[PDB]
Amino acid sequence: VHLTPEEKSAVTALWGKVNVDEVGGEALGRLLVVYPWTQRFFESFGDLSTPDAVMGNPKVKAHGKKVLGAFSDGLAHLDNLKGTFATLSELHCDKLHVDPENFRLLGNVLVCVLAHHFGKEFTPPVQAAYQKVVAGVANALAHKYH
Amino acid sequence: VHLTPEEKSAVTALWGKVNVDEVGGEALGRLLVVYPWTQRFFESFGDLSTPDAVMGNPKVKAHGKKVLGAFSDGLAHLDNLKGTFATLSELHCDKLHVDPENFRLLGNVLVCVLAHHFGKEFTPPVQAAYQKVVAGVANALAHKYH
Amino acid sequence: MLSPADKTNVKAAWGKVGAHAGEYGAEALERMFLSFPTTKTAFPHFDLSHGSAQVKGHGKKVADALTNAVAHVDDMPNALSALSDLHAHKLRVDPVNFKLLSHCLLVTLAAHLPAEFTPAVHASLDKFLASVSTVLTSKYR
Amino acid sequence: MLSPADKTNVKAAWGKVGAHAGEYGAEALERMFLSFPTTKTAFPHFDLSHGSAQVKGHGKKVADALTNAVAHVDDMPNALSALSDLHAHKLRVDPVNFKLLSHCLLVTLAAHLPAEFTPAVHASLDKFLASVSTVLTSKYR
Ligand code: HEM
Ligand code: HEM
Ligand code: HEM
Ligand code: HEM
Repeated sequence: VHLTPEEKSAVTALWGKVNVDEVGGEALGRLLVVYPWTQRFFESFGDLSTPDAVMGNPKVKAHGKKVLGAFSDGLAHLDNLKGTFATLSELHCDKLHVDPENFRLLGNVLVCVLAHHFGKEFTPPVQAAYQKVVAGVANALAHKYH
Repeated sequence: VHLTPEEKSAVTALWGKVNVDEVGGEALGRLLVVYPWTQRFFESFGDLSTPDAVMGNPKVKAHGKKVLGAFSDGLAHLDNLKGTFATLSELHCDKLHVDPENFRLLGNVLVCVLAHHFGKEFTPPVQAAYQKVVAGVANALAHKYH
Repeated sequence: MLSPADKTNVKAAWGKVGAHAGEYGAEALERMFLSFPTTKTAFPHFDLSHGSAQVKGHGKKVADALTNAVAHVDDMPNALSALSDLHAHKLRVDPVNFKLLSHCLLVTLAAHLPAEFTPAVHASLDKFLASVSTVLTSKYR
Repeated sequence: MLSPADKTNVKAAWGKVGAHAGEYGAEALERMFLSFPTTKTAFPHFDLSHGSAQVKGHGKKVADALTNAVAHVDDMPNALSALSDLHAHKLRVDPVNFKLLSHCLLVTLAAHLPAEFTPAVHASLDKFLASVSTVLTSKYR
């Protein structure tokens, strides 16, 4: 993905203040609550039938740290997302059978968690830069599907 | 777009049998019929209130010939659609203000029209190859939007 | 919303399909899997090769359901109750796939019905298939 | 389908918005145009620069419409009847755009309602805006 220099600065600057663990768990829980069909991939995590149950599940919190940690590493390779995520792409297609639409929905949920957490600092230009990043990551995770 | 040499050959062999004049008018006409909101760009063309009026309209037929002739040129350069359609992309954005979703809809209508015209010869693998083509053309036509 | 004209057009087109309903359903799935490979992630237990028994069997079930929907066009939320339930609460296929399969059904019908696939009828089918998709996903959340 | 909890949730969140409704409408539009540039093709007559009165004006009208929908949440289709006719027959904006503005409205809310934007409320607001969208596109064909 091409970001302009000010876009890259904006993205890196906000991210330096993000607590991945916490953000990770919120983004994944909100996913599971707003779009409940995504719960199909996590039957083994326990009862996911209420918002409170989802948001306090330790297996959701943990997986959310894992997901956003990988995402974090990608921020460091914005010029080669495809390469960086190729092995994960193949896993998600061949082993996990996750529909790539889920990556898009997670990205938008993540944008709403950043806005919620950062308030007025999550300005329209900053949002726009993150929207490019989340689309690029979703396209990279989807690239090796066949 | 990445087609295999067996896909490319299947595409070109079928296209040689297409009367682009006929197909173009039918494709544009169906677009306006199946998806009525696309009529907004064609007010200058006259009456488009009923299916018969659309499918009979000479400006629709003439316009369809131009669009599909431009599509046909693009089949000679599958490896560089972006380049072939760069000027057209800018034109559709800056002058005509056409939402790129319309290119996708037109792509899908074209596939239906080919299936209708060719029947059993439009096999699943041939369709798969034309779906890649039409997506490629839509992305190339959207590339200069800003 | 389906107009009376839409209902007439669909009923006529589907009648012509008649006894080939199952064959057409299987063809549509095969078209879908080869054109839109992400859709295969919804069927990880299936044999998806051309002519597989699982695809042939699933295509007949799909087609039978559509035939029931045509017969209960004015009463689809009730006629498709068990299927809405199943997709929403067990299968949980992402909603975006319903438009992909709808396209593939339309392409298949086009390829088989030369005289009947007029622009008006194309429009009616597309509306009808979007209505069926809407009902099937109506209990997702 | 909105449940009573959903309705409750929307009435509360939208109430804390109150007099800023118009201001948020405008910021949502600006977020949409920067994030999803293809949406500018629907306002070719607008000055789309930061601070545009046209944008602020239109943001206020969108917001007032949503305010009306929340009030009439049990009967949105008759309540938004003039708008849905106007969108289907005059404006003719492509339907994917509704999903974009809705995401942007949610982002706007989240950025302004720290305390009220819980997962539950986020889920209800997403369903609410999807229902409005569905109403506004119900008469397109
Ligand atoms: C930002 C996009 C995402 C990234 C970077 C990501 C990354 C990862 C990583 C690093 C793993 C661990 C793989 C391993 O064990 O080697 C994983 C596993 C997994 N992901 Fe993805 N993920 C993403 C989105 C999604 C979402 C949207 C879904 C479905 C809703 C999903 C479903 C899963 C599942 C089911 C596993 C296996 C969990 C387990 O074995 O406990 N992922 N993901
Ligand atoms: C395969 C996709 C398409 C291609 C290759 C294409 C190509 C073309 C070409 C060659 C022209 C003439 C340019 C000139 O010399 O002025 C044109 C004009 C135009 N196109 Fe596209 N087009 C496509 C799709 C669409 C669709 C989907 C729409 C709208 C729904 C659209 C709307 C228009 C309009 C409104 C004009 C101007 C017509 C006039 O002169 O009044 N096009 N296009
Ligand atoms: C045309 C709209 C659709 C209809 C009418 C339809 C109908 C059906 C029917 C009748 C069944 C069999 C239920 C039974 O076991 O009795 C079924 C199952 C299933 N459907 Fe849907 N379906 C539709 C679309 C889709 C979509 C788009 C997908 C995802 C790509 C999908 C995925 C499945 C799966 C995975 C099963 C289970 C197959 C098995 O395990 O044997 N369906 N559907
Ligand atoms: C939450 C969903 C939306 C609502 C509630 C809404 C509501 C409204 C209202 C109240 C008006 C003013 C009608 C009048 O002034 O009499 C309007 C006009 C308009 N809308 Fe929609 N709208 C929505 C989404 C959209 C979207 C997604 C688009 C396309 C991106 C769009 C494009 C327009 C345009 C171009 C106008 C005319 C503006 C002008 O020339 O002043 N609207 N809408």
